[PDB]
Amino acid sequence: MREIVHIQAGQCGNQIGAKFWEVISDEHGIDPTGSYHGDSDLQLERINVYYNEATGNKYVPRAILVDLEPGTMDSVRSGPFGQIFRPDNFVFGQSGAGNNWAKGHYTEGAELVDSVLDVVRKESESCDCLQGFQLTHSLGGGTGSGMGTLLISKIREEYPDRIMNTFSVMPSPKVSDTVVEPYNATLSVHQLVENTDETYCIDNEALYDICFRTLKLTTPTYGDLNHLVSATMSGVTTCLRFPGQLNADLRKLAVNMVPFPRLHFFMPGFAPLTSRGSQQYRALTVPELTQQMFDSKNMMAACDPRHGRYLTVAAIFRGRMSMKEVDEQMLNVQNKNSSYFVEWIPNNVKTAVCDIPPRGLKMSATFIGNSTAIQELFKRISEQFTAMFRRKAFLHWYTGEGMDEMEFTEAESNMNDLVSEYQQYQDA
Amino acid sequence: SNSQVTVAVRVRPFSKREKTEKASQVVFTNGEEITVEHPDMKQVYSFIYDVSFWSFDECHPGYASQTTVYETLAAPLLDRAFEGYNTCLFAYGQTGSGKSYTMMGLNEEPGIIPRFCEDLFAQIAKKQTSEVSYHLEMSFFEVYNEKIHDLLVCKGENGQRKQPLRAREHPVSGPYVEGLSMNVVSSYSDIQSWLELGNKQRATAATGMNDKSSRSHSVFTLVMTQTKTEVVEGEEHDHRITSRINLVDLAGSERCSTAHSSGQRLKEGVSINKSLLTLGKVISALSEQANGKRVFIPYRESTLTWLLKESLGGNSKTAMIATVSPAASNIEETLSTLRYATQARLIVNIAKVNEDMNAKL
Amino acid sequence: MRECISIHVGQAGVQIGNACWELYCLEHGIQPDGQMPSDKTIGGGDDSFNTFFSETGAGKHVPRAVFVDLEPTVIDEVRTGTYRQLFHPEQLITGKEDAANNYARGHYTIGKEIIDLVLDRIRKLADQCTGLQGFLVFHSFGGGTGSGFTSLLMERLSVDYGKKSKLEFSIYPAPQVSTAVVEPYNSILTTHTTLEHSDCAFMVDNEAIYDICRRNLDIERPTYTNLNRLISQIVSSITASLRFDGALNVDLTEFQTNLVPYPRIHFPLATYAPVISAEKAYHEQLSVAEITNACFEPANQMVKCDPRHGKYMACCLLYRGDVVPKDVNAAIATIKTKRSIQFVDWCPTGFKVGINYQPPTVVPGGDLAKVQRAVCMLSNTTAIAEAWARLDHKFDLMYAKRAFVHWYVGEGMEEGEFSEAREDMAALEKDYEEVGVDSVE
Ligand SMILES: CC(=O)O[C@H]1C(=O)[C@@]2(C)[C@H]([C@H](OC(=O)c3ccccc3)[C@]3(O)C[C@H](OC(=O)[C@H](O)[C@@H](NC(=O)c4ccccc4)c4ccccc4)C(C)=C1C3(C)C)[C@]1(OC(C)=O)CO[C@@H]1C[C@@H]2O
Ligand SMILES: Nc1nc2c(ncn2[C@@H]2O[C@H](COP(=O)(O)OP(=O)(O)OP(=O)(O)O)[C@@H](O)[C@H]2O)c(=O)[nH]1
Ligand SMILES: Nc1nc2c(ncn2[C@@H]2O[C@H](COP(=O)(O)OP(=O)(O)O)[C@@H](O)[C@H]2O)c(=O)[nH]1
Ligand SMILES: Nc1ncnc2c1ncn2[C@@H]1O[C@H](COP(=O)(O)OP(=O)(O)O)[C@@H](O)[C@H]1O
Ligand SMILES: [Mg+2]
Repeated sequence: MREIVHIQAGQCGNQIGAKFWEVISDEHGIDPTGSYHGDSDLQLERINVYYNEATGNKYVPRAILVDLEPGTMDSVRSGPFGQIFRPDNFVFGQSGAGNNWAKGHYTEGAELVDSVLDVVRKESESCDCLQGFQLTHSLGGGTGSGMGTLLISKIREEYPDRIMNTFSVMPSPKVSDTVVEPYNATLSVHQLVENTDETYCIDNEALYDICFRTLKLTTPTYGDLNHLVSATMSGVTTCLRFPGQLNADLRKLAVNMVPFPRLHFFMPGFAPLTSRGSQQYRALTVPELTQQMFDSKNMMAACDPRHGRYLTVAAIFRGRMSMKEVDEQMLNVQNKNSSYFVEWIPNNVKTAVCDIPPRGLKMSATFIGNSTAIQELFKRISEQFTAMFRRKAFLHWYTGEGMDEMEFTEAESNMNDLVSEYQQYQDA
Repeated sequence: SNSQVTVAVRVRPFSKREKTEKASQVVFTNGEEITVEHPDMKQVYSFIYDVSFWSFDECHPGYASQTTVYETLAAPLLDRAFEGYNTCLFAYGQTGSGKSYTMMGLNEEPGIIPRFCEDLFAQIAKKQTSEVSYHLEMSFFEVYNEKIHDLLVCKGENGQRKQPLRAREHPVSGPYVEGLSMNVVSSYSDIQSWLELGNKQRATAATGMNDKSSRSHSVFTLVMTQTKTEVVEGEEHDHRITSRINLVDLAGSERCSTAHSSGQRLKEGVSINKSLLTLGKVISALSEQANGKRVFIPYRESTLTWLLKESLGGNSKTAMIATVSPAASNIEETLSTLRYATQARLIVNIAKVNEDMNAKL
Repeated sequence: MRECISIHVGQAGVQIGNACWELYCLEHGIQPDGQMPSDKTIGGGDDSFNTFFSETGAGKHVPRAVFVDLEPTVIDEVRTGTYRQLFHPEQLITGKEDAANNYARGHYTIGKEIIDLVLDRIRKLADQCTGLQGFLVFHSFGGGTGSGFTSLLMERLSVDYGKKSKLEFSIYPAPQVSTAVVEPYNSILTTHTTLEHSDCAFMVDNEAIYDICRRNLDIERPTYTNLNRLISQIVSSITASLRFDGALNVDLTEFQTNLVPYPRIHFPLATYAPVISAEKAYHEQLSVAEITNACFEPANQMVKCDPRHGKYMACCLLYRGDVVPKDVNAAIATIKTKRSIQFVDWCPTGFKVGINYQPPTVVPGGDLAKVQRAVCMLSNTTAIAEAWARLDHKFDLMYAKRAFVHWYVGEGMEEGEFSEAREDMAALEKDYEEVGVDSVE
């Protein structure tokens, strides 16, 4: 069987993963004691994609946590679903990075990545056939970028043939929650695009717009944003855990959605999202979802697709539905909005279906899309970055931990070349 | 401000071991055009290249000996190297096609390299005056599973050791290798020693093809520095000139699938073929970059390209030659080369859309 | 004896085979547990035939088939459904990992370590068979397993066994619809080898069955289960001559004889009589003439390929149920009178005929109806050129930019194994253009 590890780094990852497990456990019917209390045998035919087994019919996740400095270690442990995690896997250190990519890549992370990779190996070699790895880290910050990219660069050396799938929170355009976002994000993208197969670029302003406009929520906290990102995380693997009429897996997405290797920066999405009152007036069918997926606002990535072209699209579905309706609607989209798709590929959409839906819904979906619009993000940084580099604003903190300007220029000229590789195909 | 490619080929003659078995010829030529007809007589593929070296029979006109290959391919690289431009030459052919007789040669019939180098030193000793000076450094490194290694270094008195050589992008001078040796050379008797010290440490292995099959790309750089500029109000050079020559040997596009390869030999044919694909993409991008079409040139997908962003592209001049065999037992081995070098299509059915008309006041 | 082997590959293969073996177990009065109360009551007859279901001593019955996917989620649904007790437990879940919708994995880097068990099982099933043989591979183009494993198995079965019939009842890709984007490359690479090592490959197109389902049976929201039952009925119409009795029987060798003129033009099309729903089962006679006219009526073809833009080179017609041959002859002559159905000059004979007295069956949970007669047509036409060239163009648009290759060179496929196949299909696009030319002195 196919199996996944879940590395979980930073103040976003160590908060996302708790929500992700508090979501999958509800799918596989696990309680925070690790025991099972479900109702369907399908939950345990293929539970081993994520969970291992303990002695007394308990189940424990293959979660690794890397920089749980006690403010977050305790926050997970003093929580509902914190008891199940393996304590030897709660790795941590002290004297954190402090919003510094270097302190999380060169100096402190180098002292701890050995201890982390030991847990990675000890968990992997228990698996029968590894399919890939995951990660959920923040960019612009220090540790989620540094330690995450370090672990990636070392894992892909040890385990090159396998998948590595980093679900990252990229910086926001307008409201920056950190003034060293561009340096760290650039230096991380310099190490992600080379040493990664697919990564899904989430952004927070788009999720805030999604939660304020579509769900009509007046008090959106971070846990409600993670509550979405987790749904996507689960919708990506429903084809791997549960059965359907046309299965799929992460390798299929990484094959069909990555025509060229460097163009593996994606825009995810998830249907149907609606308010608690406005669920009485919405018909739950396929075309409603398909409309709510290709909309510019369900985009979690903060990039209007209509400004560019979708090189490739993948749609995972969950529920007892048809295959003709799916194909018909996707063909209608390929034929109506022809300009928003590419010409040198005649079909730019694929499908995957699971015949077992989410616990409280009848039929959901998950969207992945590679576009030329995402370059906007890496254009913004390449305007934010260089202005800081000319007058060398936040530079001394990054030289003082063993770096140089040269590396930064490498990262800049690996971002801008990729922006050009995107912009090659959006004119005509 | 254009470029060229100048793809070419070379059809060897039968070896005696293959001439006594009465092996059937499968490669004919019509001047510029080349063709490949099976022994079964159901299909005939016909290709067209900018150059065609027909080395089958000494009686045929248009006989392309070693010196012909020199004067046709290598001397313009020599010229542009003097004119302050960087040059890059490639040699391709699967095992048995005799790349070595085309590049290096024999001690009675030379190849390209030594003719090129001796014309270099003769032109130097001709132009060598008190004002001008010429300084030459060299290097000979490889690529193996996308990792960089140096063949020129004498290996440490050690076990099996993979080297820490990694790439770095200077913002101006371009990409380079961190820690690569650069030895100086004056006469060819030294460069021969350096190359023969290099090749022995190369990555090779045995297969169904032969015991001697290369499994790592080779790059051989010659950096030439001209020092002529001298200031009149004082002894100072306003500028120097530097030209980078890069002669390159490629690995054969193994079909791992038909060789029942498994393990470390399967992790090479996957890297080799990747580098060849990126190289073909890059050259097919350059050939369009000569025709005014603005496109992207992915020098980043492969190290063999990333180290050559400056040489392959710009005010430079690439070059290629591809060795094939005319025997009817190496047909699928051969045609791939003929289909890998399909970068001589520059005026083949281009469309047309022009809007500028009668511009006036 | 008269026996066949049925192989299935991939999710498409298993999802066809489940319907097929459901139908077979329904026809012979078999229950899902291999047993027969019908023979226990009757006390005679070969009803659970030795052609598909072999026989142990306890009255049980065991299929002459296996299936492999490299994708356990399908077979493990057979090992937990209604039909877990029927099959031999050797359904090859070697699915420690999928074949990534690519041909390189299925043909070499994930087909290694799996195929040998399949050859062992095929030998074990062949040695149980004392006579006639023939393999029915149910696979799929575009997909990686259904392409790679099919190629790697057929090139080995042309080696070990050789002079037997091998028939591929595969799913062609639709030109507009498709559930993938790497479909054409894998399709072409499969064709490159299955033009040699196979003997006749019947094709279908899921868009065609979608149109057939909405237009005739009045089904707006189908599923693949509603299609695979039509396909099982196709196969049953093929095989009724071998299992059951009838006037004119057509053995597997005759299909590959009469419909394959030249060795490279063995890619025909198929159809049935699904103008037949339960409400419209009334209001219609369903004679032989009407169905023989319908089988050539476009929008009922199971491959979207307008034949009027091309020509027919051969046809076979296999009838079930109550048929009197003079009706068959009147029907065939009614087609030969028409001019919108062009034939080649060199096949004036045109048609093969097969008749079987057993009618079809009716799966409970079915969209079709009970009929006293039913038809299956299998035609070889030049029009499928238009069905190839589309996949020949999409390829040429994409391969020019060398997209989607790095995943395939990642698993041993060369850059130059593509053009070696594209030119093969260029030849096959010519050997459908020379066959449709009328001879001249
Ligand atoms: C009466 C009723 O149907 O309640 C629904 C509900 O009202 C709606 C609005 C639910 C509700 O979702 C939210 O309230 C919400 C809040 C913040 C951020 C995101 C969602 C619901 O909370 C969410 C919850 O959905 C699920 O439970 C899914 O299984 C989801 N899992 C969880 O939400 C979950 C969260 C914590 C712990 C355990 C499970 C899921 C689905 C697929 C993959 C991963 C997770 C459901 C059915 C509902 C409520 C409960 C109201 C919706 O949920 C989702 C993610 O699709 C919001 O839009 C759908 C449509 C549902 O109608
Ligand atoms: N007719 C029919 N076709 C199906 C069915 N299920 C899947 N397919 C076809 O299968 C194709 C998708 O690839 P598959 O053949 O399933 O490949 P696979 O079985 O998943 O094996 P891999 O390629 O290794 O993943 C599509 O073109 C579908 O048309 C089915 O139930 N009936
Ligand atoms: N979606 C989400 N983002 C978060 C959360 N917590 C922090 N972040 C983001 O993470 C970034 C800060 O990164 P941080 O983890 O503090 O840096 P690090 O400690 O060095 O890894 C900010 O831009 C936040 O938007 C969370 O709970 N949810
Ligand atoms: N133009 C030529 N005339 C005569 N012999 C040639 C010619 N080109 C190649 N050969 C023969 O080919 C042989 C070299 O093949 P080899 O170098 O082993 O293949 P590879 O270059 O792939 O290693 C030489 O021994 C040489 O005799
Ligand atoms: Mg599959």
